[PDB]
Amino acid sequence: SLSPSARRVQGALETRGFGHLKVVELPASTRTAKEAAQAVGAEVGQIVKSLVFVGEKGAYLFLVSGKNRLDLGKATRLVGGPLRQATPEEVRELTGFAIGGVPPVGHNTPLPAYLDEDLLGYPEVWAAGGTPRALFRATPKELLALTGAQVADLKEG
Ligand SMILES: Nc1ncnc2c1ncn2[C@@H]1O[C@H](COS(=O)(=O)NC(=O)[C@@H](N)CS)[C@@H](O)[C@H]1O
Repeated sequence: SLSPSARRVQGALETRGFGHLKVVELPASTRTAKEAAQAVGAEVGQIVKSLVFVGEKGAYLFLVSGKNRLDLGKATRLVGGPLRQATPEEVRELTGFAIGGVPPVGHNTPLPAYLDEDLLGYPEVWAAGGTPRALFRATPKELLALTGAQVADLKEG
């Protein structure tokens, strides 16, 4: 059913012990946080954007709520060294997925991660499932368990 990249994310959820979480590849786009929320009837804040930044020693994953903008200054202080937004080419090289479908798991390398503390305000959130049509629902606590992320104030607001 699922396209390869979506199947890759579903396989990662299964491998990590969260096989009860299901990737869906929908009849409406989920490319942007706005479209993803409309596709599943969620508030945009419940959508998880998985953003990749490149640092001096490696890359980092920032899981940001769809209602927030990642503050590069805050991210830089958290990592403790310079950071720059990954180009679409670097996103593909690093994660195995392309912009619009970057998931929080299943990458070529598990990236140290940070979770936007506002995601903890929702009982369930939806993260990308590997493609611009794929999402999976999970509780914020399950997302933390899946990524090992550290909770942080990431937003510009
Ligand atoms: N040209 C680009 N170069 C680098 N980053 C980009 C580019 N275009 C978009 N992005 C980044 O990728 C983000 C879009 O991916 S996202 O926020 O994680 N959202 C999604 O993947 C949706 N599927 C909802 S789950 C944009 O908000 C932006 O931070």
